[PDB]
Amino acid sequence: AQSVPYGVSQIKAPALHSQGYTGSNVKVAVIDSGIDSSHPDLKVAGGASMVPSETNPFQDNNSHGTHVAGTVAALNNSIGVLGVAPSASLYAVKVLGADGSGQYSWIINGIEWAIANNMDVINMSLGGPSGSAALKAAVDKAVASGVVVVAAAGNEGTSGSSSTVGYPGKYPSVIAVGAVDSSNQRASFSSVGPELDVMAPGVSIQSTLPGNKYGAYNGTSMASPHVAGAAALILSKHPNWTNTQVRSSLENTTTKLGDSFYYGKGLINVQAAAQHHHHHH
Amino acid sequence: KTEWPELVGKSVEEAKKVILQDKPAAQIIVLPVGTIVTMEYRIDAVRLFVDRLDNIAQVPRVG
Ligand SMILES: [Ca+2]
Ligand code: NA
Repeated sequence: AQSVPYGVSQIKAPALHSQGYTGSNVKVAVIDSGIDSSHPDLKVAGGASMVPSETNPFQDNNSHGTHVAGTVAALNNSIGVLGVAPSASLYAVKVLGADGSGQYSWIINGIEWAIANNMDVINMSLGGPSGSAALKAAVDKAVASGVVVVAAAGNEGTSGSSSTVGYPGKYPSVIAVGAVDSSNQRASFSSVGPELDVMAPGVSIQSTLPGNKYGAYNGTSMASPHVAGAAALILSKHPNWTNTQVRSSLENTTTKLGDSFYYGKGLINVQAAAQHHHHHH
Repeated sequence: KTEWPELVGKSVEEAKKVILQDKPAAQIIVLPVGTIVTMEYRIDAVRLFVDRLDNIAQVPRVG
């Protein structure tokens, strides 16, 4: 039997599924550590590796990219879990090696590959404390090109009144996503700051792991693909909406939680986002 | 204890030793500072970011 992880229900993805929208024909690049394409609960449509010593993007030697991918798009069938956008065209854009790290130029080359390959959505469950002009230029170019770009806010927690959102989430063109649990409480590790845009579930998130496994992970890495997946649902229902419109639809329909420094606009609600008229619940 | 700001500017070797005294079961990974990394939160892990001289270049923390 398939299970629906609590986070997929929490953002109201099943309302879109019941309307008949599952992310079909929407291309989502998981820019990450690769995706294990042999997992029976995933279907990987293509991809490319920018990691010079790990040239197969369909081999995930870390496990992280495969978990993220399952939250985006685990298949709708009778096994495993169900992704937010289970019909999405999933692309493994491997820019992180086994140890979970990548050079800036690797990430940038993956963002470039996603633009050149007409990806509709990028998920980047990744980050660091410093930016670069060239990283900023890559994400800005992807957005200018029409791509919805979503990233983890970071797991730096709080630091008095300072922003702790990392890059690339900290860039204005990228949607930065923080993590809540099943009661909508901010996870203690979740980064904070005026750059925090929206929240999604990122505590004890069950998803696919390499070698035909499943497991519960924690992080703003787990929150970000709920939002990438949501963008794919919205696009499958409104294939002409621009990235601009998809981003505002998600921002404008959140369930407001606490102060925006800690929670941004609140929890995404993809049911409300995918209506024509938007308001917060 | 989940952050070690006093280790910034120390050798990677001394950092590992200190962190393992405070958290003997820690899963330590050493990475280059100025790289981008996955944003899962692993309560058992400490990532140490080193500069090109193998000294700690970022406050180590759990995650
Ligand atoms: Ca499934
Ligand atoms: Na941002």
